[PDB]
Amino acid sequence: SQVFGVARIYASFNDTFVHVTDLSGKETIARVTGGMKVKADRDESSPYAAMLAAQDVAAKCKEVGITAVHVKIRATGGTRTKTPGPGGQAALRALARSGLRIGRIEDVTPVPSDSTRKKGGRRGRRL
Amino acid sequence: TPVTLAKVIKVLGRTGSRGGVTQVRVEFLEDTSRTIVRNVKGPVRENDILVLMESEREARRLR
Amino acid sequence: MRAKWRKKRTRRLKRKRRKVRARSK
Amino acid sequence: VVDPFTRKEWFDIKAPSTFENRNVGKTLVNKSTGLKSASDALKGRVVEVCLADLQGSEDHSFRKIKLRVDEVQGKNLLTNFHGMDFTTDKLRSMVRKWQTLIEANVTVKTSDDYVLRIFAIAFTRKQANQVKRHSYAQSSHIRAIRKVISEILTKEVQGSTLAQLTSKLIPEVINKEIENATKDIFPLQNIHVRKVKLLKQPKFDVGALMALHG
Amino acid sequence: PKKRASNGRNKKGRGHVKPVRCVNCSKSIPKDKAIKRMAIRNIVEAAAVRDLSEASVYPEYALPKTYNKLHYCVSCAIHARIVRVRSREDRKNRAPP
RNA sequence: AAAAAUGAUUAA
RNA sequence: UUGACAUUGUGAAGAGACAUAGAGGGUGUAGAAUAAGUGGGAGCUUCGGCGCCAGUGAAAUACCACUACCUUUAUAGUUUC
RNA sequence: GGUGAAAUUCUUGGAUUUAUUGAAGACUAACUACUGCGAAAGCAUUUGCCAAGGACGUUUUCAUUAAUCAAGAACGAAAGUUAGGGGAUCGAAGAUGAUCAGAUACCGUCGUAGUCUUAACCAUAAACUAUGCCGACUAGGGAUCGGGUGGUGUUUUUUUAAUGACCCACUCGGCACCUUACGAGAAAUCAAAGUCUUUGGGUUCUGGGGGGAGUAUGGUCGCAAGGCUGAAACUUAAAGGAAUUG
Ligand SMILES: [K+]
Ligand SMILES: [Mg+2]
Ligand SMILES: [Mg+2]
Ligand SMILES: [Mg+2]
Ligand SMILES: [Mg+2]
Ligand SMILES: [Mg+2]
Ligand SMILES: [Mg+2]
Ligand SMILES: [Mg+2]
Ligand SMILES: [Mg+2]
Ligand SMILES: [Mg+2]
Repeated sequence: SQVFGVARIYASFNDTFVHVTDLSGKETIARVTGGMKVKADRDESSPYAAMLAAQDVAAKCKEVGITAVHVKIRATGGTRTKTPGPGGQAALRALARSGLRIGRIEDVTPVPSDSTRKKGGRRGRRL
Repeated sequence: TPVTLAKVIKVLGRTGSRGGVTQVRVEFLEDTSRTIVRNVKGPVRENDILVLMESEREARRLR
Repeated sequence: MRAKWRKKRTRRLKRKRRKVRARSK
Repeated sequence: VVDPFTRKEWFDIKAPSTFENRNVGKTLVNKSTGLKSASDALKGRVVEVCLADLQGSEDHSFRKIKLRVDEVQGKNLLTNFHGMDFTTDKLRSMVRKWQTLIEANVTVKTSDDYVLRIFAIAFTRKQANQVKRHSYAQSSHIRAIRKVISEILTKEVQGSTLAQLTSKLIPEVINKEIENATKDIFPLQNIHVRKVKLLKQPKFDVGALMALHG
Repeated sequence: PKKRASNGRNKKGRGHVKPVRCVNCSKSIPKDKAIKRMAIRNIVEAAAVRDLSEASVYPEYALPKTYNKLHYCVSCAIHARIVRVRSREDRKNRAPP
């Protein structure tokens, strides 16, 4: 009895994308990113910015029809770190807190069978 | 104004660069099944009541 | 000096000695 | 002020009959106008739905299903099987160390021109009262197993076309027969088709879809 | 002198293994030498377990996990205190805990 | 993972 | 090379300009309502309701402002991409 | 986007993020291990074809045909050279934003050559186990890979047959471990680095204080880069190894 959409939480470092779509994913409903809630420019990946974005999607999730959501948590993937960013748990928790119903949580990070030499050179990023 | 009144039930530890912040666990007065970990500046006992301007953030600087 | 950079500097010197002897012969 | 969510028609998503409850979800596109509007923009849509949602049982929590919208009529989107694959967590949990991974792969077509790639995975098993620690296979068992698995997969395809292929794929009986065939070579733990991908499809054939829907 | 009998790696019998990249710095390191760890987590934090369990439509949910294999260069493993440099006799201990 | 260069000669 | 006219006939579907009129505030801080401007200035109405003053701001609020773009809208038509 | 933080960059001419496709080149995750093969360098998607190889089994065959090897050969990572193809990614040079006293460095964003392949060169690496090869003997254990032997053993078939897979006992060969050295060593350590002043199983190569110097010259090879071979004058009281205390 509840309308289902997709969450598609792309929590990288340097930013978090909270981007709700319909079941097919062709159209989008309230793509809000952590960097348009803060102005710190270094807190875009913060859990606070993710929580504000995840409340903004819930605000647009009502009065548009969607009531329950399928969670697709995503890291940067590919040849980058492919571990979720700091804001992923906060975005999902705020979605759960904001009355949106939750089902089918899955990790959809792009994982390669080895391909495409990683950035950084042979000796690494030297700090 | 949505100010949240929370009762501390546990002091997790003394955090901060200089050790000036306390890690505490607080449950809510209106519903005692809404526990959350927060950062407190001043000195705290158990069974003390705090006021939360925003009631949704988890305190970092754990373990 | 690092040994491989002593080696590299010597190789440039031997290049330049070869060219100056090429002017003669 | 535009408010794009004031012009969308709230269509429904209907799965092929080869399942339990046909309800999938809810979908919406845009208003209908001139200049080749969204009557046909609703066609090329793939809806990812979990087979536990399509079969009303928790033991199908993995094995998500791709459905493809084929023909639209009324407030309904008729869909047909477009693919199948495993969830990443199930895959990762199956893949563990001190065991051999066996992967097979076949490009076969059904009775009709539904050419498609069937995958298959297996993992070796420690038999009972085994003091040994790893239980690896001898790489000739691996080739024998991949040969017989390919034979079974091409046996199950090219007869029992896509409707009955799906009706056999859901009860997890293909890999059961694989277990019966391969139990005389090397014992295995997790035998799964793990993926079906559809490569090329023939002319639209409205009648086959309308047979599978309604 | 020689610090470790198995020099710093696990390679006796082949000569060349292959390189992989460190997760932190993307430094090239032989796979047999790289410090490998298996990060298996519940996909939702212990703080959000009760929250999402109450916000879940499906009773008795599975609560999926995330799996990741991490490769570290020696410098990044020490810096992120994964290996934690040991003493002369403690260096020989190969037990995990 | 912010920055941090130098220190004349001899004298168990 | 570019435009126009002629050669030069027959047709349709999305745009878009002219003229009348009704609409319209779109925001960050904050008066007392969600402030798109500049000039004038303390009154008619069953409401003392509002402006004056005193707080409020980058800038006053009643009123005269069919005035100034800007953004929309329904026409008998007339024109173009 | 990216960073400690930023800014170069792109973006209402719709960037980032979605979904459906397509193309291109490279790569072959997880499985992947104190595991395997190869003379070494190296070798990880499936199947087919071609030749090759170790170990094992053997009451098969030859009968010393062998070991190590100046001269002489073959192969030989990466980078690099020439020509064609390819040219996704990453990226010596370079551009450019930071940081800095300066930064023509580290960090960021791009990016030519390269990175891949064919046909040819080159022949060098901390090409390392920094431990030449062949043979015999000397210590106590657990594993593991390949082959073979045996069973008052189990497992899926006929609920009682091979075989496959596990178990136990062995055995040959192999990658290696753990304990202790009885022995050795300057020690670190080493089952060989032992069987060495109680000094001799066979054989090849190399070194003679530190620098000058792997330089000069000659020869030779290379298209070049350079490789191989390789001094002296002069200079100097240490340089160096392992371990101890601070
Ligand atoms: K020393
Ligand atoms: Mg040292
Ligand atoms: Mg090597
Ligand atoms: Mg001094
Ligand atoms: Mg876009
Ligand atoms: Mg193997
Ligand atoms: Mg040499
Ligand atoms: Mg040497
Ligand atoms: Mg030496
Ligand atoms: Mg000398």
